[PDB]
Amino acid sequence: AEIYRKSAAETFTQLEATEKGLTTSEVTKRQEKYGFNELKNKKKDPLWKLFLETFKDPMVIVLVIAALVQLVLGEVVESLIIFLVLIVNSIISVVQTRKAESSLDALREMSAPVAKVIRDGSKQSIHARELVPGDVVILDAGDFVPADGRLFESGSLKIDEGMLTGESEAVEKYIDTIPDEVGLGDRVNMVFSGSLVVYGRGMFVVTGTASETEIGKIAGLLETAEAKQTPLQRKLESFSKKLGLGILALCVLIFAVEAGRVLLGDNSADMATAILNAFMFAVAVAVAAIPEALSSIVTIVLAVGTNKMAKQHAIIRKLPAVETLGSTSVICTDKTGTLTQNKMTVVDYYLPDGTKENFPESPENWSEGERRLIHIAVLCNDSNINSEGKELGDPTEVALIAFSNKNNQDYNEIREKFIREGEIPFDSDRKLMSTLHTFNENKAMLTKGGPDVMFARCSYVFLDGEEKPMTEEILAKLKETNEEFSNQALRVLAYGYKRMPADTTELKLEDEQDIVLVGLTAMIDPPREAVYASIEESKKAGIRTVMITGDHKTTAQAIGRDIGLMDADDIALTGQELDAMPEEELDKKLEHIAVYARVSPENKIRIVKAWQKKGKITAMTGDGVNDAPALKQADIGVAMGSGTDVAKDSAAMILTDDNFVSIVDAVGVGRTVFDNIKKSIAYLFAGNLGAIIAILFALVLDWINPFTALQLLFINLVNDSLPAIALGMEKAEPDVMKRKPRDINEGIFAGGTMRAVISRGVLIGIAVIISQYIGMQISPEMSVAMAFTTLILARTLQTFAARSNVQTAFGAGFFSNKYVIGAVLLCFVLYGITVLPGAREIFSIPASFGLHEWSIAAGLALAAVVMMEIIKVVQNKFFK
Ligand SMILES: [Ca+2]
Ligand SMILES: [Mg+2]
Repeated sequence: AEIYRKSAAETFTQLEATEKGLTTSEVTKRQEKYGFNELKNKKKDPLWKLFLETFKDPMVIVLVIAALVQLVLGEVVESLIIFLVLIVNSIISVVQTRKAESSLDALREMSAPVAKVIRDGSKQSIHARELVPGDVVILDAGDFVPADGRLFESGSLKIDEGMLTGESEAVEKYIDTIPDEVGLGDRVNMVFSGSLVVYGRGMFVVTGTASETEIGKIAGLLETAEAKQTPLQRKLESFSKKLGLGILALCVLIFAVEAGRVLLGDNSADMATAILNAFMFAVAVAVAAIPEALSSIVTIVLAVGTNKMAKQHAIIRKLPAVETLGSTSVICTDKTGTLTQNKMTVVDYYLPDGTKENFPESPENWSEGERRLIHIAVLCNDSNINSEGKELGDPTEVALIAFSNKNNQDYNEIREKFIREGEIPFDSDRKLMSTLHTFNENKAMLTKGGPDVMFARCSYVFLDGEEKPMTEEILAKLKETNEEFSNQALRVLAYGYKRMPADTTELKLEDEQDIVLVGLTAMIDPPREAVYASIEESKKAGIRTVMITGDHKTTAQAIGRDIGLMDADDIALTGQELDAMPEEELDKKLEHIAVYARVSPENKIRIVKAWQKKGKITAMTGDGVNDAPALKQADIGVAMGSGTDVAKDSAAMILTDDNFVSIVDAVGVGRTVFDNIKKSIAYLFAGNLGAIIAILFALVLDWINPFTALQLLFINLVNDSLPAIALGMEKAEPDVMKRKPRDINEGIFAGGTMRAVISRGVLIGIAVIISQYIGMQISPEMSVAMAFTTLILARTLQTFAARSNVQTAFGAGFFSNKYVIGAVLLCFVLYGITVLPGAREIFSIPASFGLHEWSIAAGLALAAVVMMEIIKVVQNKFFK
């Protein structure tokens, strides 16, 4: 910016320096007033018990204190079960919040940038945190540029600038003083901090050592510190406490028979302490109706979803948001590095004949000119693939070796067969590089370069025999094949094989005369193969996708056509067009275009804001600083595993393997988490209402109260904590995909839940009431005890089809979930122990043998379940 307009000498006039040396007379002083290089002193678990952290949501811990004031004066009377159920619920929550695995990789991402620099006229390797403005620092293909600056020494230099602004192909570097560019960085020819150099030699004056750097300026947009809530943070419990509190208001009128409420004589003049019993039954009813475990359910169902992503090399942070990827509808992407592999690979070879479209593997089934094209493509390289595959050197030569890997013929054998006989390394001004080798013991000249440069020098072409191209019908074919490749946006390279006569001396600068052309190699950064299926899965899932990248438009059109995103009927859209019209018309054209090219990091904010503004939950995936603002403005951010540490820290999802199908897997676990969180609470809410109507029906006819305070705590202990948690582990529901993303305008009150729990609660109420009326034969220990066991049996047995709203409890239901089987078994045996313990016998004193009517009561409980079963048939029938 601007620095480019002035020369390399005028730029340092403002910034005190001599471009060389910079003794400590200023370095030891002005660096402090200038500030330090690093921005990392910005933005960067206690777990003493961490159960207090869970003790901050609306609780019953204050309510349970009132239990002691009534439980005192009796050694066996005291009931601490309500106190101890909640602490156990927190214990499982905190241990499942730990997940036996922390948000690791926190120690993995270490920058530790080092720069080889000249201080006080001496050669050293000073830490990048100590670079001073105006400093003279050399560059090589073993590190990256540590600070923004202006180049002084220029030759055979290009850098991988695409990490911060998004050109897949590297940009060349040379000294220039063109003032009339924009300043994005695609042509400024200025070193931008953090960018990896390709190869060559670099030596530049360090202009900016501060947050003023372009990478630091990107963090200036990150500096806004945008903190928001989670889309599921809306709390229906706030309405539930209103309903629960209202029941308590009616509950003090439930015990209207008391002398203080009956307004009648014939009873004790004093109100007879039954208020405490009424108050005891009131809070016990209230704590039964209160979905206390619902808050604990949220943590457990989310933690396992994060744990499942940990086995897919998709470790994530910010646990409370994993269903967001399940609820998204539009996905923002980022061409460079995010879809492409950030590794240039040759995908199409063309020869003037070019008979074969796929390069044959075994050389025995090759073509005639294919050998020469490979030989020049393996010998005219400056890279090397070591025993691990380090790909040291320029990426284009790595693609040539990658081509040599396709045929299984390693480049090392040919490089060993003909080591070298002298060569002219590539220089920026003359885009050519020629290497001399031996063919059938005869010295041969091999030169490679740009397409049009060779088309000016393609004085011969050989595929079966060397001959003049007559500058027509073959040179035109080179023009049309170069043109279509440019239409495909491929950095096509042309290769030539010249017959050096007999003994060859050193190759002079002008030896590429009468160079016989071999063929053309077309290379382009290809998208990862994982994104092919990831789109067909997303396309059928009703999740729209848009690609945004600051690369050139021609590349943006080529990709997407290979992915299916491009409409193939309209031109792509560029960032400058957004400014041409108001943002409301941008919303109009937002849905009729899916590719955006040449967009600033701020241009990503406006589009991602518009997607959020239209009510669709958006997600941003990318690598590099050119994506950090969009990640935060998106309520869910996905950082590529190979991106800059700025991107990984800013976003909320990391894919260490750099896989892309994990996003679909993260979508699926997010959808299942929402269904589990929408069904686990549906089960407890439905059964809790069944208890309410049981009390309510006894009110209208003033039946004996059908429940006892000690058992309300017990049913809650066994049908509000364990079964709810187990249902949160519900198997992968049938076709969790193929469903359009859940509408964010609808809460848990959607038809799928309310139109089911309402019927579910009524069926419970009918069952328990029948038990009371059947139990009306004897009021004590028969009318009140018989109803308790039916509710416990009915409540814990209807979980069979509360496991899934699609799969039948028996037709498609099995012991698929060991958690629900264990929870069902544990609550069953625990109740079975406590019905015939021989020590307590809340049931009638005759227990475990006077079961002749316990069968019908148990059968009555199953009758509701089988009547609940036909509701499943109703779900699967046409009557819906
Ligand atoms: Ca409860
Ligand atoms: Mg990128």
